[PDB]
Order: sequence, then structure tokens, then C-alpha cells
Amino acid sequence: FQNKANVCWAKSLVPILETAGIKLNDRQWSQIIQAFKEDKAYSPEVALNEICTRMYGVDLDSGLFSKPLVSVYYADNHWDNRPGGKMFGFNPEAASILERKYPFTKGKWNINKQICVTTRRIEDFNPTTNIIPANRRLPHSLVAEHRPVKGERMEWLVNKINGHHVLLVSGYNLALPTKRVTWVAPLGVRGADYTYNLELGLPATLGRYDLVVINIHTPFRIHHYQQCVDHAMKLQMLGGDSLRLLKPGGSLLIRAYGYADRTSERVICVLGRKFRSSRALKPPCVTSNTEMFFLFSNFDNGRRNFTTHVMNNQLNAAFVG
Amino acid sequence: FQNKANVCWAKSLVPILETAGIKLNDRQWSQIIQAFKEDKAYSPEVALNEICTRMYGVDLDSGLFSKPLVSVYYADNHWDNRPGGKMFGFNPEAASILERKYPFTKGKWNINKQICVTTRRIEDFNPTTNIIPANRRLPHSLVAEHRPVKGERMEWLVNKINGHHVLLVSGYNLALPTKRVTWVAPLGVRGADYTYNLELGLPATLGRYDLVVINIHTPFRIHHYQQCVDHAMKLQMLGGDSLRLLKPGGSLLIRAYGYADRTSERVICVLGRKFRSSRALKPPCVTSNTEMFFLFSNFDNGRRNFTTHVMNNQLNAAFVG
Amino acid sequence: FQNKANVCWAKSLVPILETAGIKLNDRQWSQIIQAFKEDKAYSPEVALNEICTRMYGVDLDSGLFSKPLVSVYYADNHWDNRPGGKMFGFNPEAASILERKYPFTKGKWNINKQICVTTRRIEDFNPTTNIIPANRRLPHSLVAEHRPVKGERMEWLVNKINGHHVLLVSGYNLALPTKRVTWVAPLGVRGADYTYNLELGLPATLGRYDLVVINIHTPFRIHHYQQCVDHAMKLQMLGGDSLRLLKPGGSLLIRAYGYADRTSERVICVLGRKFRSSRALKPPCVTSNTEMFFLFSNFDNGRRNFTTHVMNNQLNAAFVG
Amino acid sequence: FQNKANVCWAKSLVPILETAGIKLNDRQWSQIIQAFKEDKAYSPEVALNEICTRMYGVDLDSGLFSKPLVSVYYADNHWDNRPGGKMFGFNPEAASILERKYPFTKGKWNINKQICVTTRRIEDFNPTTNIIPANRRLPHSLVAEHRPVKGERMEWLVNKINGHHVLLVSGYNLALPTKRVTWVAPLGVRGADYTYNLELGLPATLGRYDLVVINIHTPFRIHHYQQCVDHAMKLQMLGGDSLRLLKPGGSLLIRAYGYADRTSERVICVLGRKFRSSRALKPPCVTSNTEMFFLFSNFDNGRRNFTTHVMNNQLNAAFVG
Repeated sequence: FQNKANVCWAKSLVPILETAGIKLNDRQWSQIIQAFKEDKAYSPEVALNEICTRMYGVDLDSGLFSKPLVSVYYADNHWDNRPGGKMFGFNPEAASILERKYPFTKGKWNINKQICVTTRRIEDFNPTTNIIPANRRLPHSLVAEHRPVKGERMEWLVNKINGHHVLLVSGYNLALPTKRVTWVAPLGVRGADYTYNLELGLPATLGRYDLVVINIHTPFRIHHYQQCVDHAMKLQMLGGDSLRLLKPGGSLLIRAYGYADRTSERVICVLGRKFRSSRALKPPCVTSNTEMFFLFSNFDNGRRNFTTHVMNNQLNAAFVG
Repeated sequence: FQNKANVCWAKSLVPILETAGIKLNDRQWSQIIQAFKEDKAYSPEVALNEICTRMYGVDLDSGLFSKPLVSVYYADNHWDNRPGGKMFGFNPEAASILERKYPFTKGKWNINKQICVTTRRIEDFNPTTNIIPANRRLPHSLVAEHRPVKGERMEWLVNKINGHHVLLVSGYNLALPTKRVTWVAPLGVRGADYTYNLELGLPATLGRYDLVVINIHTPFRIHHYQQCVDHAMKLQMLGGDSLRLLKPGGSLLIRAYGYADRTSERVICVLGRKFRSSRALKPPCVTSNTEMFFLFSNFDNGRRNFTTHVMNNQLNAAFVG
Repeated sequence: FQNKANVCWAKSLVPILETAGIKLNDRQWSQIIQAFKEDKAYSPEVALNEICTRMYGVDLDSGLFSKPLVSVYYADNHWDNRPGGKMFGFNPEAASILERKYPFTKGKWNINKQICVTTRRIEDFNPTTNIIPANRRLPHSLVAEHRPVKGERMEWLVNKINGHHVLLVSGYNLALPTKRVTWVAPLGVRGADYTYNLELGLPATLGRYDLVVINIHTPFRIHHYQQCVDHAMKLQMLGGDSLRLLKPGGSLLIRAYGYADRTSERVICVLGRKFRSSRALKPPCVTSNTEMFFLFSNFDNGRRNFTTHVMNNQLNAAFVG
Repeated sequence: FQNKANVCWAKSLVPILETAGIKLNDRQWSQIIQAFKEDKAYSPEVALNEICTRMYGVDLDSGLFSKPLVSVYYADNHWDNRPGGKMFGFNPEAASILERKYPFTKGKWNINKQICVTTRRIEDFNPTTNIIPANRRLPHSLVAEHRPVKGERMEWLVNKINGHHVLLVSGYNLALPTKRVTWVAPLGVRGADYTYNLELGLPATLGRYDLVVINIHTPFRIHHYQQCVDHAMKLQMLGGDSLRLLKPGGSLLIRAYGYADRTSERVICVLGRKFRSSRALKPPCVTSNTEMFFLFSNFDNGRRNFTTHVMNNQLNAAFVG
């Protein structure tokens, strides 16, 4: 982990990966997880889903890392292996179940190889292999090819949504004359009301608003599914932290790419329980084939029954390309 | 862009100008934007307002460059055209609206000509033409003619303002015996506590102060309006970066020339929200007809309702010549 | 010409307009020429320049009305069509020359239509169309948008100019303690030394003065160019008649809006020949964006070489607002 | 002579007319001499030629008024009957000679009747009778009926004639870009360099010029001959006074109608002696059947032999119609 200052989360996983016979070099870490390459704060559990997906061709629902062997503990923007945190570790019982569906794997799990489930082979690591987990039933349609879209202005979408007091979380500002905007931006951006390291979330000190607009982009790489994976931690952090920045009856608009991966779908289920209605949009103001907006409307900080069934059908219609 | 090292911002606009049929040679770039001539860091959006004002006789509020076609992305003191940044591009819908007010323009927007709105003609570029945008309602009075003023010493203004710990951002030092001064200056200046390339802002490492004094001048050229345009980027950079250099209840004094142009007025609205009161002064210690000082008092890093209406009336009384 | 008592000048043009196939109704006359709407004395030649500018998109220098067909004769504040006066009439040779530059016009000059030469079309009359003549090279800069100016008092300008004995031609009085003022005003004004119908000039009976101050305003309408057109007849009348009200070495100060149009520029050339020096000012005591003062200094009633080149450069610096 | 201010010249003739038994009422004076009707300055000798032509059917060369009985003296724009001026009075010796050619006249000269010598009768005055004097051999052809002509612009004639410094004496201005024009006009005309009562001549104060252009019209009435008679005093005054307004080698262009009458032919003989060559033109830029221009070229203020023989033949070719 040479010349990396914010990868404590990656260090927290080496003991968990060691239980499964996995040892990743700095190049493999960089290729699998974008946040490692860019040296940014992250979660070990999220990272471990990505590593597990790439190395075994199946996400964490396979249960490969579900044996509680090694703890990961979070304490004031810093991860270590103290006991009392969520525990992970290689689970032979979960491997044994996968050996029936995949006979070739037998006795080749814990040898630091990439279990390519597609072409039934066990090869060295490859950045292009195991992008989508074979075990996971994807909640909605994806697109075969990323394509830019010369679209409409986003102001069109935002001006339709009710709420005078707006919080804009964005790299750039919008023209909203009818709205009272408080613009929050990443560090080094000028012209904003506030600047924060957005890889550490949104501070509660910002106050409560009628409309919260999470407008952070995530570069495309490899596939639609991978763009959801790369965007997942922003949903977790910015979407979750927005819950303490909403007045009663307020709304949360989030630029995103769907919830194709396990992590993104969890976040959306947590958020969906606190709003009267939750909608997945694909309006004319998108910049690409893969983009979409989550509109969570009428916040009550409640806990209602919420399934992704309605947004699944919405996104099935939205994602055709 | 031959023999220019700091014009990445200008390179970022060629693709945006190309959507509007505009192509500017190195001489036209130099004549429109002073920061290009002098080869200094800048913002594409600010520059684009100046180009749009000169080439079409109307600023960015006309909406001529509001169609999101081409992105401009800022990353570690360097601008390029990565997706995910603020997007610009020629907007025919905005042009069509202006064709009703200006019939002569029809079918002559995208031919690399200067749409002189004054004398209803379409000619080649002229440095003296389209100095003030016809669409913009100016927030306050300007002066018809620049005139020097044999005034008072500035120390007389600074000594009246409360705050013991002072940060002076200036090309030259002041005599403040009652104050504890930390003097910051442009590179190559001797006798200062610190030296920095002020076209890259003010670093947060300087610490927080009771009084911040931004005392950078901007040479006069053409008209009062143009002196605000030329000074605009200093307000954005030095005024904005001063917000992280203020202790609770501190004040920000800024030598300036008003907020006549779109960019300057935006900066002042961002700054005005963080102070208990904001005042526009024209004291005896000015060096010219066009000068003024912004006194932002009692900093709380808040976000209150702020309009320029108070300062507009103050500057209407101040600027009579 | 129903319910109009002072429009003999308009009646004098019907026969001239008839040679060009033009027939203007009372509404069209009112919209083109302000003096018609208000029912005031005027010149057919001046009016004909305005009509020609509006109907053909080019002023009288095009030569469209230069064929001597119909005379206009002036005799004791009354215009008619006696022979021996200046002659006008449609000139096909002048039209022929314009058909090369403008092919669409061919065979459509004498059909009572407005030849919009900006947008290459032939439509019915429109008050907003053909405000500025395409053929005329404007002698100086204009302003794209009229804007009021909270300025200084005019007394500050008048008190700087030498001459004890002052003639003020104005709707309102000035406070000039150092000057011996004779205040002339339009009819119905009280507090003045004399009252006269200023649309008939200034009578020589008033005597000769050291400083003559023509301080009549002209309401803004449409554009800067149009404000010069509307003010043109006051320059002609009051500025010209002031020449017999000046002692040797006296000066003539005239509130005006430039000399953008053909008629105003002629008057200024006639006046400029009689004074040692002639200056175009834009001092702090203006009431608008478009105002200026002509200062003709040191009267000798001579005839020297005079070009507008000096004042052109002065007004280029004055008007950029 | 009731309500006439400028008819001292007419009062000067009553004693001369009394010697011939003629007494003219205000209506007869008005009908014979246009300058009386219009109340303008004039010469008694010129007037007396017109009266003698109308009352006796023969001009002053008959010698009817050649007996020196009564003097007419001119002193500072005022005529009276002091001795020492030119003397006139009825001459019986001249009448006696005409009685042989006209027997019916015997003893009926001095009875205040109109001696119609065409139709051999002696009747009361008639405005239509004795328009052309029977004794006078006309120097050139006239036209039987006045007819307007839709001609060319005069500028085309003036631009052909050499001389940069031009003096225009006219009711209206000309467009002469290649010339340096000083425009003199009758009183009440605006736009001119100078205004003067042209019935009192042209003042020497105007200075000397390369080209002098006398462009005053004379309304047609009755016949061609009468239009020369009516124009005669303008030739005398303006043509004569132009001699002190010519630089060495300069030219004098005069709009006129020929020199059919005795007075006009005298003026032309006086003028013709001072120029190298003298020409009578009938160019395309005339406004009527009866018009012509005198071009006196290359002024030396000399006194050479000059006869009308050359211009007679020129005008014979010009006037056919």
C-alpha cells in the first residue's frame, strides 16, 4: 500500500482476503476498485463485494465471505480490525454449495486465482473478467454500450419539483431563479456557498431543506453494472447523509445510474422507507445512455414497507439501449 | 495558443465556441480577455461571458451558450473537457428569442462575425465594440470617464475597522501600528511575510484573522464596466478564498470597482450571505473615479437572505462622475 | 391630415411620395415622424429623410428621392409646392444601383411597401423596422440600450464656461449666481424672462450674448439613432438661430444626443465653421446614457474648414454604454 | 402708395410720369411691376422702362422719357428727387418721330391712356396689353408658351465647372462633395452659412471665390420676355455685386431666362467685359422651357470689347419652343 494516505479500509481487508487465500498487489487493488486507484475513503464491506465479484465471479450473497473470522471496526473516519465490528472470512460451507453448480472449482478456491465462472477456467487475475456476478438476479435492465446524449438542461427537471429551499451538492452550479439555493461543492471549487471533501459525506451543520439535489457524476468504465458499482459509495454517503438535511415533507433528487449491484440496491431500500413515494426517472436532461435520477418525495423519516418492484419496472422501460 | 503556458481555460472553450461558429485568433483572445494577454490562470465560464458579451453584444443571461453540448472540468489547477463538469454550447432557442428583438441577425449567428447590436450591423471583430451587454440591467451607476483622484491614505479607512489580527493581501505594505499585520504579496515582492501566486488564490494554511484586507488593483481600460470585468476574477479568487481565513465575527475589506458585470455581482451575492451586514464604501482614500471598497462585517459562515438592493443605492450615490 | 393645423410640411411631401408609389395614412405619418403626431412645424426635407429611411431602409444619400420632379418652397412659416424651391422625386437610376446590392427589390419599389433591407423581405409598414439606414456610415458610436443616469447638476458645467451674459433656452431655470441670465422658455412656462413657441426658432430681437445655452430635451424612443433623428429639428432651429444671438468671441452650449443621422451631422458642420474650436462633451451632469453637450467656443461668424473627425473620436470615447 | 414700406423708387417716378400725363393707381403699379406688388427695393430707371413699355408699347430707346426734366438720386438704399442724379421726362421730339410711324397717337400721348400700338387704339390700361415693345429688336429667340421640364440635377452642371471655393446664392442647397461651399440664402432660410436680404444685393464682406453660383428663380408670368423683365433686377443686383466676390481667374454661373429686355442686355454687356470668355447655356438641368444659365469664365476685372453676337446665336439654338 505504498504512497496511499486514505486506504485504511483496504488494509482492513488483507486479513479477510488471507482467510480465502487471496493476496492482491497494488495494481490489482487499483484495477478492481476505483476508490483505491484515486486514494479515497471507502468501506471494507463495499470493497469486499467488488473483490469477491471479480475474484470468484459471484457477489457477497453467495456467502463466500460470511464466516465470522475477522472483524472490521469503524471509529472517527478510520477503519481497523478491533473486535466488536461486522465480521467476515472465507466460508467453506458456501464454497461447497457452489462446487455442485461449478465442479471445476473443487480444491482451487484458496490458491490466489481468479475463478472465471463464465469460461469454466481458473486463471490469473484479468481486469476485464467477472464484471457481473453470475449468482445475482439483476433488479432491472442495463445497457450493452455506453453512449453520450446531447440532452436538455437539468434546471427543467429541478424547477418541476416542489420546494423553495434547495441544497445543491454538485461540482457545478445551476440557474434556479425561483429557488433559494445553497450550493455545496468539492474542495477547490470557487463560487460555492460551502466546500467539503464529499468522500467524507455531508455534514448535518448544513441544515434542513425542502429539496436536496445530489448531482455528483461517476465516470463510465467497462459496463453499466460497473458504473453503478463505482457510483455505489456516493449513494451510500451523500444519499444517506441527506436524510438529516430534509425538512418534514421534503424531497431528495439524486443523479445516479440505477441500483444494479447489491450495495446500491440496499441504499435505495434504506432511503425508500422514509418517503411517501419514491420514483426512478430517465428525463430528457441526462448526459448519457446509463444515467437516471432517483426522486424520493415527501420525507417523514418513517419506516414503511418498501420494495424495489415499482422502480424495477420504471427502469426496465428507461433502460432499452 | 503559441507561447502561452497558463491558458488551459482558453483551450477548454474552443469546442464550445465552435458550436456557435466562433473561432478566435490569438490577437482577438488577447484583446477581449486581459488574463489571456498576460497569460494567467482563469475560468472558462468567466471568459465565455466576456467572449459572448463582445461577439454577440449580450452576456450569458441571454442563454446563447446554455445548451449542454460541451463540458468544462476543473481538476488540480488545470481545465480540460472531461464529462461531468458544467456544460455549455450554442442554443438556437435562445438565438430565436433574440431574433424577434433583433431581426437583422437571422441566419448570421454562426458565421464567426461580431453581432453589433448597437449599430444594427454584422461586421468583423472590433476591440472597441460591444463593451456593455444590451440585455443586462446594470445593478448600479457607472462613470462615463476614468479620472485619477489625489486622495487620502488607506490606513485612515483600515484603522476605523475593528479587528486586531489583520491579513493584508497587497502589492505594497501599509502602516498599521495598532494592528498585528501578516502581509501576503505577489511573487518577487520583498519585505512581505509571505509571497504567493495570487492568480491561484489564497491558501487556507495562512490561518484565520479578525480583518482580511484584499488590496489588489486592476488597471483601467476602455470603461468602468470593463474594469469590473477585468477585476471579476480577483473578487472570485481572493474574496472567495478569504472565507476560510476569517475568525468568527471577523470582517473582509476588498478594494474593487463595483459589481457591474454578471460575474462580479454573483461573487458579491455568495459573500454577502456569510456576514451580518455588508456595505459598499467610496471613502476619501480612493486612487480613482471608478474605485470603491466592499466592507463585509461580522462573519458567521452562514447562509442568510442577501440581495444587492442596499449596495445598489449606496453605489448609485458613490458613482456620479 | 384630419385635425392637424401645423402639418403643411407633410402635405408638401404627398406629391413627392406619390412619385415613389408611397402613400402614408395618418397612423404611419404619426409613427415615423414624432413632429407629425404632436402636430408641430417641421421641414419636408428632414421628414423625407425619416420617411425614406423607414420605407426603403436607406437615407437620402442613396439618391432615391434626388430626381428633381416636385418642388417644396418655404415662405413666411408656411410650406407649399411652388416652383423655384428644392426639388425631390423618385430616381430609378438610384434604385437601379441599389438593385445590384439588393436583387429582391427588383420591380417592387413603387408598390407602397416597406423594403426591409436587413431581413431581405418586402412587407407592409412596421414601426419597429428600418430604424437605422444600411447605406449610412455612422459618424460615431451609439448605445445599444437607453438607461437613465443619476448625475450631477448642469450648473457645474455652465459655471466652468466663460461669458457673463447668458441666454438660457430651457423648459426650466438654472441657478447661476456668477452669470447675468436671460431665461427664454416654451409657452405656458411661468418665471421666465420671455416665452416663445420654440418650434418656430429663436427671434433675433433677444440680442447678442457671451454664452448661449440650448437646453431642450427630446424624449427617448426606440433607439439612440432615433433620439438624434427626433432631436435633429431642434438642433437645426435653435442651434442655427443662436448664431444671430452671439457677441464676438461668444460660445454656444447645446444639450443633444450626438449627430448620428444625416440631418444632425449637417447642422453641426454648418455651426462648426463659425467658432475657433468645437467640442463634444459627455460630462457628469447628463440625465441619460444617450446625452451629450456640444460646446462651440469663440464665435467669429466665419467660414473655416471643419470636419466632424475630432468630435467623432470624442463621442467614440463618450458612447460605449 | 398705402401700406408700402420699400417703394421710394416708385414715389421717385410720379413727377417723371406727370411730365408725360401718366398717373398710375396702386393696382396699375402692382400689375406692371412685380417688385411693387411684393413691396421690394428696385430702380426707378428699370421700373420706368417697364411702365413706358406697357403705357406706350415701346421701351426707353424710343426716347419718350429722355428730356432731362426730373432727377432721380440714389443715397444709401433710398431714392428721392435731388438734383445731380440721372434725369428723365417726357420728350415731345421723341413723340413727334413716333407720330409719323403711328398717326393715330397725335395729340393723345399726355391723357393718361395706354397707347396700344399693335392694335392701333388708345384705350384704358390693360395688364395683358403691350407686353413686348414694338421698337426693340429682340437679341435672341423666345418661347411662345411656358412649359415645365422634368430635368437633371444642377450639381451635374456645377461639378463640370472649375473652381474649388464656391459661393452659392440660393433659396436651397446643393450637394457638392468635391467643392468647398459657402451657402448664402434669403432671410428665414435655415441650414445656410449666411442669410441676407438679397433684394439689397450681396455684401463684399463675403470674400472672393473661384466659382460664384447665382441660383435665384423668378416665377413665370404672361410671357418669356416678361420673365426676363421680372428677373432683370436680380441680374443687376446679384450678378453685378458678384464682381467683388471673384478671385483672379474665377467664374460666375447665373441661373436666368435670357436677356430679351433692354435692362437685362445692359447687365450682360457690363459683366461680359470682365471675363476671358462668356457663354449662354441651356443644359439638361433646367426646370422649364424658358430657363438658361450664363457662364462667365476666367475673371480678370478688365474691360474688353464685348458684344452679345455670340450668345445671341447660342440662345437662338437653345430657345425653339
